[PDB]
Amino acid sequence: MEFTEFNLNELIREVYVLFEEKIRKMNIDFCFETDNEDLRVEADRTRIKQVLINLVQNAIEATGENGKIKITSEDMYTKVRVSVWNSGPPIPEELKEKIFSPFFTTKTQGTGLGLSICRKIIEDEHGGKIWTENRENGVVFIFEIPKTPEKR
Ligand SMILES: Nc1ncnc2c1ncn2[C@@H]1O[C@H](COP(=O)(O)OP(=O)(O)O)[C@@H](O)[C@H]1O
Ligand SMILES: [Mg+2]
Repeated sequence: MEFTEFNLNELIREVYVLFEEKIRKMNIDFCFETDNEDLRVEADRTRIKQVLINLVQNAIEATGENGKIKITSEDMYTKVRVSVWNSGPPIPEELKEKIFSPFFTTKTQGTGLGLSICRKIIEDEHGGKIWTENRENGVVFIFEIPKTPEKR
């Protein structure tokens, strides 16, 4: 795998632009917030981009027409945090780990791979954490990665 230094917010922009047309067609309200424009990490850019894509795809599918999506990025000094929130029904306790299992899906033509791929990339590849909470009238997926891979 290739690791590079890049601005994580520029990557989020790239993912927004990828989805921009779907978001418009579905009349989804998309919101973005950051506490540091210059959110630089050393990470596997293609794979982190894939995490963002998988989460944003799930958010669109969960929120549906006229829904709402918010992405927040936060500089936490030795690590960065990205949150992808959508308005929609909550995830029950009994599924909060199961949703990350390969092939688990509640969708008719679901792969059930989006989140298992996310977990592999964030946790195994980057040494980070990914989890979900129910917040407001919706669901947030949060990941954190170190700004630089942790020296052994
Ligand atoms: N934003 C979300 N809100 C509610 N449920 C979600 C969300 N994202 C994922 N899920 C649940 O996690 C399951 C697994 O997601 P994923 O691994 O991406 O597979 P797929 O999208 O193909 O079902 C989904 O089928 C859904 O039940
Ligand atoms: Mg998915």
